[PDB]
Amino acid sequence: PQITLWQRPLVTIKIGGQLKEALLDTGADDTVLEEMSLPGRWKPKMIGGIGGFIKVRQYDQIPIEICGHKAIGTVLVGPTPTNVIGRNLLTQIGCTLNF
Amino acid sequence: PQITLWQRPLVTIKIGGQLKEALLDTGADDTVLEEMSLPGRWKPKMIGGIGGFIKVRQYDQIPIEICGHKAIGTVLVGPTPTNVIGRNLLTQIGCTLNF
Ligand SMILES: COC(=O)N[C@H](C(=O)NN(CCC[C@@]1(O)Cc2ccc(cc2)C/C=C\CNC(=O)[C@H](C(C)C)NC1=O)Cc1ccc(-c2cccnc2)cc1)C(C)(C)C
Ligand SMILES: [Cl-]
Ligand SMILES: [Cl-]
Ligand SMILES: [Cl-]
Repeated sequence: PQITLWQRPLVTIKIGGQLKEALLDTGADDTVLEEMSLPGRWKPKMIGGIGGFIKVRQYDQIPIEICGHKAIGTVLVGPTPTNVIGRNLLTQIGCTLNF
Repeated sequence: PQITLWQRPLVTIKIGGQLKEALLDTGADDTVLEEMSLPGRWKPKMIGGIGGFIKVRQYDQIPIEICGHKAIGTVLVGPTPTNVIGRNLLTQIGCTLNF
């Protein structure tokens, strides 16, 4: 698709068999989702946003569909204000910025 | 141009007679820059991101140039860790997400 930016670029993702809404965020290195359960072991990460830092749980090699496009990669889980899809997954689904 | 997302999408902006580097951020409602002077009226605003909120000054009808594309819009100024170009200006230079 081609997504214009007059509204928030909110898309449906699927992760762990569940649908969620998330924001396609080219300003984010990483993908960070609201509290949820994921399988396997997690590692610590501290990520910084415009308001400061939060601690998150890092899960690797997680399957996630984004607008129907299949990706498998790192998903952080923590107290984010919204679900954000960052460049780590945007690159997997072939996203670019164009003007 | 077509801008890849392997790296952070940083560009040069011209604003208030100054050249600055900033991040093209499809996930950001607003454009927010580190402390700088701008002409004209302003009013305070709280904006939120990962980590919570910061207080910024809101300047309206500010001319900006982004990759040689001229636009005008609201620019927020305050203690953001990094300069962000948000959707309010990305629309004006015809920026889209494509995959
Ligand atoms: C490499 O770090 C990151 O990639 N951080 C990212 C990040 O915060 N990146 N930002 C871009 C802004 C992200 C976000 O779009 C993320 C976001 C957050 C909330 C919402 C949408 C999108 C919805 C709620 C309110 C609307 N808020 C916003 O639209 C704000 C804008 C006002 C700025 N939008 C955002 O904050 C830019 C950013 C980059 C680095 C830092 C940073 C650097 C050094 C020390 N501390 C922080 C801070 C901000 C993460 C999402 C992974 C935390
Ligand atoms: Cl990844
Ligand atoms: Cl505006
Ligand atoms: Cl348009």
